[PDB]
Amino acid sequence: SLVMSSPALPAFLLCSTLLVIKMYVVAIITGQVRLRKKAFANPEDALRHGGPQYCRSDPDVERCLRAHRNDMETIYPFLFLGFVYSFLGPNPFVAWMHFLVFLVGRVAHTVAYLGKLRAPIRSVTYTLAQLPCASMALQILWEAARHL
Amino acid sequence: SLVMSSPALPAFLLCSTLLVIKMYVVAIITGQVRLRKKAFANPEDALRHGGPQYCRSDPDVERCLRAHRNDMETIYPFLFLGFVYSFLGPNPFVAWMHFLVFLVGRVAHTVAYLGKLRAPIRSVTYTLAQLPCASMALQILWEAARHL
Amino acid sequence: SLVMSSPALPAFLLCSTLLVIKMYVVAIITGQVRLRKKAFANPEDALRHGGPQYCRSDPDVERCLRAHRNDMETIYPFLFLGFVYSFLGPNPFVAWMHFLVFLVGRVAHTVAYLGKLRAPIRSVTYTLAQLPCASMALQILWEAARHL
Ligand SMILES: O=C(Nc1nc(-c2ccccc2)cs1)c1ccccc1Cl
Ligand SMILES: O=C(Nc1nc(-c2ccccc2)cs1)c1ccccc1Cl
Ligand SMILES: O=C(Nc1nc(-c2ccccc2)cs1)c1ccccc1Cl
Ligand SMILES: CCCCCCCCO[C@@H]1O[C@H](CO)[C@@H](O)[C@H](O)[C@H]1O
Ligand SMILES: CCCCCCCCO[C@@H]1O[C@H](CO)[C@@H](O)[C@H](O)[C@H]1O
Ligand SMILES: CCCCCCCCO[C@@H]1O[C@H](CO)[C@@H](O)[C@H](O)[C@H]1O
Ligand SMILES: N[C@@H](CCC(=O)N[C@@H](CS)C(=O)NCC(=O)O)C(=O)O
Ligand SMILES: N[C@@H](CCC(=O)N[C@@H](CS)C(=O)NCC(=O)O)C(=O)O
Ligand SMILES: N[C@@H](CCC(=O)N[C@@H](CS)C(=O)NCC(=O)O)C(=O)O
Ligand SMILES: CCCCCCO[C@@H]1O[C@H](CO)[C@@H](O)[C@H](O)[C@H]1O
Ligand SMILES: CCCCCCO[C@@H]1O[C@H](CO)[C@@H](O)[C@H](O)[C@H]1O
Ligand SMILES: CCCCCCO[C@@H]1O[C@H](CO)[C@@H](O)[C@H](O)[C@H]1O
Repeated sequence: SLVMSSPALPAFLLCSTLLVIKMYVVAIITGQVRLRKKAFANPEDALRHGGPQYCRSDPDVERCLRAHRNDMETIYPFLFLGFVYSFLGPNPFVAWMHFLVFLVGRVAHTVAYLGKLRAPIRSVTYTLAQLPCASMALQILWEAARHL
Repeated sequence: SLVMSSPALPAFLLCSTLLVIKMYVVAIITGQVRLRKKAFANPEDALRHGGPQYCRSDPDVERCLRAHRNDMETIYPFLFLGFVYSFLGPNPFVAWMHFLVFLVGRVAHTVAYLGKLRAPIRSVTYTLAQLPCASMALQILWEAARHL
Repeated sequence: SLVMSSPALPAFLLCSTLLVIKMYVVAIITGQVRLRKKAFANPEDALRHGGPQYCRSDPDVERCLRAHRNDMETIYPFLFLGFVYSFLGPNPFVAWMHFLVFLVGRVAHTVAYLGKLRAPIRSVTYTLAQLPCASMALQILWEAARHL
């Protein structure tokens, strides 16, 4: 199998795919909150679900969208950086630690965001998860630059 | 050519690139709507196009942005999942079906969103397109986990 | 090293990673602006930083978010297109020009956006950067289609 193209690749693919699924979970929750709070973004949606007054914003829906947006600001870059990093021959354990810190940090971020946990819990989880991303980015820079 | 690295790869690259172009089409439409409705996000844009009163929101511009945002929530994960999936040796026809369902579902989603089609047309197209994504995600999980 | 899988790959990886770092810079600036202007998205953040009145929108924060959103609309597609394009055996110099135009255009875009530069400076930088993306997309289409 091509999953074994590099020793770190299976771990990367596991963590990344779990994170994509975690984003889908946020999308599912968003839809459920819209229905429960009757807060739809579009007049055509609202008319199907009780009337035009239900085309409206809701703080919980907005919170869900912020969590999803933050995921797009952070998880998408990881999908790129982690994939490339997997092929740079990093120490297997060190690579695992990079991926695990990101996975744990981001799952915790979503829990802290949607669960409305006190500050600075969410901020800390964001910062923690960005650390391995910064690390991988710099490593890719050096490897790319030296092969120019 | 490296497009033939796997039997499913050409089909994946065709569908994905068409979807990226489809997102660019949404960006183009957004710009056109801003100009036609004179609804700009920035004061510097507004002053160039008639005066400060044109720094304002517009429902059609907001709708365009929602379509583009939903694309980012769905097409970007597909770019990752579909690429990885292409190298897992899936049945060529089965892989084609995954990619085609996503392509058709997402093009239909944009038509339903921007065309303001009645509910639940847009919701159905979203759900249909997410099915092959869920399928690919699970397959990657099993392959990654078993190579740990 | 696997960075030399294709002659254009090192240049692509350099430009892409710099652009990811440039997006992280926007995220950092956004956080700094929120703190300076005391404009937080969440009640729990506001209570930590002076009181509930600081859960509020701010034009500079909104501008930062627009720059970041536009990055997600443009840089993320480049990460995909440029990676694939690197393996299609393009002329090394021509490939470098594609990547450099995108890098320069996007850095200029962020400067023009956050610096509130007069129209049409930002619009021009956006359009300039999209040109190599359109070019790569079409090239991938032809290569993918011909291998079906
Ligand atoms: O009405 C909604 N979804 C639906 N989805 C379906 C559906 C989707 C796939 C298969 C069958 C039915 C039938 S109504 C909806 C939910 C949240 C927000 C807005 C809307 Cl417009
Ligand atoms: O004025 C706008 N675009 C322009 N683009 C150009 C341009 C771009 C590339 C090459 C030449 C001219 C010249 S004015 C604009 C459109 C939608 C929203 C906001 C603005 Cl600020
Ligand atoms: O208060 C904030 N960040 C913090 N971050 C920390 C922190 C993060 C990582 C390690 C140590 C402390 C401690 S307070 C904050 C900033 C902008 C917006 C909202 C918030 Cl809630
Ligand atoms: C990967 C998806 C993570 C979902 C985590 C959701 C956390 C929900 O947690 C809930 O949050 C509520 C406030 O929103 C609180 O009132 C509840 O006490 C708490 O159980
Ligand atoms: C890939 C890009 C897809 C663009 C599809 C745009 C669909 C436009 O469709 C139009 O929608 C209008 C409402 O917005 C209706 O008034 C018109 O009858 C309809 O033609
Ligand atoms: C990659 C990150 C790029 C950051 C570029 C920030 C540009 C800041 O530039 C500043 O913009 C201010 C208005 O916002 C002006 O008042 C100042 O004159 C100008 O120096
Ligand atoms: N787009 C972010 C940029 C900075 C960021 O990601 N901050 C973290 C830690 S405070 C966060 O969780 N932001 C909340 C959010 O993006 O909604 C923002 O607006 O805050
Ligand atoms: N971010 C989405 C999450 C759920 C979702 O993607 N729903 C589909 C089917 S109702 C959709 O088209 N949402 C409209 C949108 O994202 O603007 C939302 O706010 O609705
Ligand atoms: N989502 C974009 C689509 C078009 C676009 O990307 N336009 C460029 C040139 S005017 C831009 O910088 N848009 C500002 C933005 O996205 O906030 C928009 O709303 O304008
Ligand atoms: C907030 C910034 C986090 C810093 C990440 C550190 O990242 C480290 O950078 C070093 C120098 O580039 C590298 O030698 C090392 O491999 C890398 O892990
Ligand atoms: C809404 C959830 C959609 C379900 C997608 C089904 O996806 C299927 O999952 C099976 C078990 O993991 C796999 O054996 C199979 O290859 C895959 O197509
Ligand atoms: C706004 C549209 C920009 C046009 C990009 C041009 O892109 C060009 O397209 C040609 C035909 O597909 C290709 O032969 C060529 O390799 C490519 O650079």
